[PDB]
Amino acid sequence: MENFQKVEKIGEGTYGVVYKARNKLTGEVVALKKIRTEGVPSTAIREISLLKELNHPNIVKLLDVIHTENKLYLVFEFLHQDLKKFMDASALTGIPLPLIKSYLFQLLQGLAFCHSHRVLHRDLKPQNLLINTEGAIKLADFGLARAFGVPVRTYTHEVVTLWYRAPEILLGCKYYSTAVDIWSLGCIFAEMVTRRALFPGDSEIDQLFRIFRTLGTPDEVVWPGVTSMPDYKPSFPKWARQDFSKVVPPLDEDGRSLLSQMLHYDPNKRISAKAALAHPFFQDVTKPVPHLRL
Ligand SMILES: NS(=O)(=O)c1ccc(/N=N/c2ccc(O)[nH]c2=O)cc1
Repeated sequence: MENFQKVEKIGEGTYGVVYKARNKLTGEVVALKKIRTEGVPSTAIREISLLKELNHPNIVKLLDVIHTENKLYLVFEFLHQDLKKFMDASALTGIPLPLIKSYLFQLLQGLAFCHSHRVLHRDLKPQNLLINTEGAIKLADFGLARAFGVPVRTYTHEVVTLWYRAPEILLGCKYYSTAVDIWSLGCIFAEMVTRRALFPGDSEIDQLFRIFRTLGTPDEVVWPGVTSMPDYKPSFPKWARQDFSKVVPPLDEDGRSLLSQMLHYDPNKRISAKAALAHPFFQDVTKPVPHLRL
């Protein structure tokens, strides 16, 4: 727009490209998501306008939605750093446990909110988690049931990511449950602790097999109905579940317990965001402030 001076290309955020921008009338600094024709989908505009009504301190605010120039512009609250950059910045030192715990707690509060309004994130990954200097972390760039795709990229371009995808999705499930977000958040939790991605797949089958190698090949005893899922194959290799103490060391037993419940195969056994908030891991949760180099 003329209304907005692009300051800096922030990223390429899962539907298009995101810029840091200043409103030349009001002066406010925002995130501007650009989505590039043929009168695009009224049904997206309603699940999008729905995203606008999400109101919670741990969810990045969608300020406005502007449809123009054969484009869709989403105007979002701006934060100065994402979790991926923060994790890279502290990869030698580690993120201190109280801060990891604070971040996990806030994100569970955010998901508990979304999920109680029947909204799923669908695309949770470090790059979609934004932090500020006050110790806050916020869910950003929510994905849509369809929107513009579901493409195999934000667009065009570059690096689509399977790393945080729940196994029921990889196994061809049609209807997502809130559980898929808990799985992604579990993967992110592991990654904050170990400073390495938990399941860094290079393809959809490699992603699935990396999960099987770690958590064991699922069967009817641990996940009733799995062998009838659309993409399940009897020919999957049978990997034994490897011991969980090897997964996220040196995380304490409270942390390992909670992670284990967030990574249950069966989406019905997987812990809910609200039940997670009650886990003994959060007995001593506080709100540290990060040291941010902006
Ligand atoms: N320099 S950095 O990589 O850590 C980084 C990354 C993203 C960023 N802002 N991104 C946003 C994305 C979506 C949104 O609704 N708001 C944002 O601020 C601001 C900074």
